[PDB]
Amino acid sequence: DHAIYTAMGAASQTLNQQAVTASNLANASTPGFRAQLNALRAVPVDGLSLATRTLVTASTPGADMTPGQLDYTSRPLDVALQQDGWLVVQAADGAEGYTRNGNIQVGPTGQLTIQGHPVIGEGGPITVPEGSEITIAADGTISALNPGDPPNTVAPVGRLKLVKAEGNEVQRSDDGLFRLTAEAQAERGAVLAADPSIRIMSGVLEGSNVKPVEAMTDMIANARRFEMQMKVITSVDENEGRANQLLSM
Amino acid sequence: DHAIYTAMGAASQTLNQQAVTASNLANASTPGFRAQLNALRAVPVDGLSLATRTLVTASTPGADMTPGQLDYTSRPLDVALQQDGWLVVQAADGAEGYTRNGNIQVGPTGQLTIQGHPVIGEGGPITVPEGSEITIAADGTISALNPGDPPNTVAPVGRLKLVKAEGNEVQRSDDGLFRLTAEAQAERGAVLAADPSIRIMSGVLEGSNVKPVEAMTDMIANARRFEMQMKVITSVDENEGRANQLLSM
Amino acid sequence: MISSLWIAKTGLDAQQTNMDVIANNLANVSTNGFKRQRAVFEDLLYQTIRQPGAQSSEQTTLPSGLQIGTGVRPVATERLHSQGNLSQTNNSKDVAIKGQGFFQVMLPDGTSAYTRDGSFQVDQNGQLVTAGGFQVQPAITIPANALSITIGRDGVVSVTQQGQAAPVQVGQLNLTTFMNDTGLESIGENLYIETQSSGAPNESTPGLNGAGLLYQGYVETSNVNVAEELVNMIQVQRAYEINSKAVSTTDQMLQKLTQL
Amino acid sequence: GAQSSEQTTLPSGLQIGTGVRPVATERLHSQGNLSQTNNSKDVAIKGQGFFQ
Amino acid sequence: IESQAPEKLVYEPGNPLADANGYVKMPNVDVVGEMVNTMSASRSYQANIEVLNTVKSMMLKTLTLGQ
Repeated sequence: DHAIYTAMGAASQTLNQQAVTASNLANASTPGFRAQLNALRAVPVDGLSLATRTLVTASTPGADMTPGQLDYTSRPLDVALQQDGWLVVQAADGAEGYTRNGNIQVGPTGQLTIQGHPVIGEGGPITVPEGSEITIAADGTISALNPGDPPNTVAPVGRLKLVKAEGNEVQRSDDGLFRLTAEAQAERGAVLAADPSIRIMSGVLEGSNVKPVEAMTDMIANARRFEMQMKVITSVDENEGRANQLLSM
Repeated sequence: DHAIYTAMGAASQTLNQQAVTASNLANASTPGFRAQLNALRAVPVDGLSLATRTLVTASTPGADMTPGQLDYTSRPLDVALQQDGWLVVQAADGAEGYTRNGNIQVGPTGQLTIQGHPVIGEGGPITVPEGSEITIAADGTISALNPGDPPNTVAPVGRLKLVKAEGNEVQRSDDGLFRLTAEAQAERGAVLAADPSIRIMSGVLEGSNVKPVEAMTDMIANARRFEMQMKVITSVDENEGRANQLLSM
Repeated sequence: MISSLWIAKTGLDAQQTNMDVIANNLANVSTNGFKRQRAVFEDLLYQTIRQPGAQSSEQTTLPSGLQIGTGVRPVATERLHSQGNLSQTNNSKDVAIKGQGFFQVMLPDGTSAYTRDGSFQVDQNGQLVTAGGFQVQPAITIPANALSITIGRDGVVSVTQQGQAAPVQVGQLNLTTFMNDTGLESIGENLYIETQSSGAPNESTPGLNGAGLLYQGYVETSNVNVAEELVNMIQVQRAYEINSKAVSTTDQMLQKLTQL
Repeated sequence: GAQSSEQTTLPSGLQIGTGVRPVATERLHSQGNLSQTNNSKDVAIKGQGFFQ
Repeated sequence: IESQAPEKLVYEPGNPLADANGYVKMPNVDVVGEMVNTMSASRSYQANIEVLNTVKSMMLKTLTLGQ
């Protein structure tokens, strides 16, 4: 009779996986979105005799660190990072989260903000003169020009800090912002170094790295597995109803 | 045994949701129609021990005040309101209903009548000279040029009153016309002011905001929920029937 | 309704909104001064369900926790403010802008709107208007019987009269610039209104303090790249189909579940 | 019910409604274009009017 | 008691009941778990009913002890 619960787990966990891919698959055309690859973990239930039951918990071993491909927007301060490079952003609470969205914006007061909770580079928040005409250089140096001054007055006004950290040492943190896995902190410290090898492209955005082929095959497999567990549940229940008749007379 | 009632409730109320969606969904291509969004309310059954049951009562919290999308018809007196705007109309019983249908019409005797029960503006029902040749301006003024007079005689003949009100402070009134909620009446009064900042888009109509996407999953979830309720009912009755053997013998 | 259904419907909503943005951005080719819109989406919060354990590093262990997350709410519709191409209209009372700036217009209700459109005219009293009669602030009143109207590169507008060998300077047509051009709240009729995301308007003559010059007889065209819109349309249709497949797969899962 | 406004509450009542009955088939009287038939007995109209 | 799982959210920032960061609260009921609970509860109910019948026969037969 307890077999049903094992099957039940799988079904529920399968639904959980579906949810993952859904939030994975709806986020196509999200700038810089990193897909959330999913897995199923076997959980043996070691006990007192003849361990036959194992449960089917679901999991997200992290995010897919595969760089999505680029849209040339020609916008002066759309920034695209090279592979395994991250923009640093002051998060909501105030902390260095990491992002791949280069859709930079400038507020009316001269504040450079990938979507609010702004950006961090070489100091605190990056602030630029109000008459922006901003350009972002190849290695991040931010140069500015007042729109009504001669072009030979474009001295740099800031620097855009970039960070190398990939995969096993990066963890999503309930926002679009990643952080360090608390295991890569008895390591390279809480606030990371600037890694003077991460390059930038201006005028290019990076899109979601959601491969639709693996998503589609994932959904197919999920549907089939769900309905297989459904058969197991039906058979077990019908067995139980069949067998409660030992006790009569 | 009383569980069946709760399940019945759900099933019954789900049908009501279906009904709403159907009326919500047949009314695509109805001019200026406001989709009647719907929700399900949990209803606990506070009692003398073990508060375990809750009902599933169906409800319509209000209408979707999301501006439907505009159709350009170039007809001189087809009106489209800006967001959160309403045309005021003398209802059947006589009271200022509010509509988004700008399909204005003129009778032979010069009564401006959004589908009859005429329109109200700056006084009683708006009246125009019989040879109307109406034009409607951006802020609501209505000018009339008799067909056989020099065109520099387009002196304004009226003004179309418009009102700002949306969502929480407006409810449907068993006709296509909306009114204030009687919670927004110890507030901006029984008859609202003209709000001389609501603009008119002339020659353009507004269609219904019936979102087919959310309606299609409304219906999918409704069907699934219904047949889950049927499974619960089946198990409950089979339980009771097989139980009834206790009392005999 | 289970979470997969609602997440996939957020995805379908997002693709529908993106298609609305594309369709508007497409239909407004041959709209003067129109600035292309780009839909920017953002993911919603992730609900951690089971925090990741300890990575003992004794073996290569998968870092499995479980956070699902949801939704694709549209976060912005950025107006891509760039200098569009010029087209000659041969109309004397017409003008385009060389660089940033907006003509200030007095709305019917009293406030000020701002337009990047030079389809100007004159009403019966000589006042400049904007294709719909909205007065261009500050008012410029052209004399009754001018031989010709000239609007210079810095807005100094003059008229030539019968007999005098001098273009009497009849008005000044000054521009308005914002510290954040993107933040202007579009209202229709080719009009933007200033909001907290754009800052106060800064008034100035063209060519000074960052305002762009003026080119008479030309109209700025929409900076819509139709090839981009077509490629985005293909992407939107495919993503819509994929999300519909997600909904359908979940629905047949549910059918089988409720069978028994 | 009443919006007690102590807490943000859904304004839930219930009305179902029905139907999309056709209420009109309007006729849009805008001037159409003209075609030359070279036919002397043919005639077109400039503006509002009808032949009795 | 109540199942204190974190009450899965949805986004409808025009709906009342949505806080800052408009996020309706949307009960966290897992339908598969609840259907399995209903099935298992019905089966256990049947087993106990049918234990009761067996025991009732047992006792009514005990009353005929001897005579």
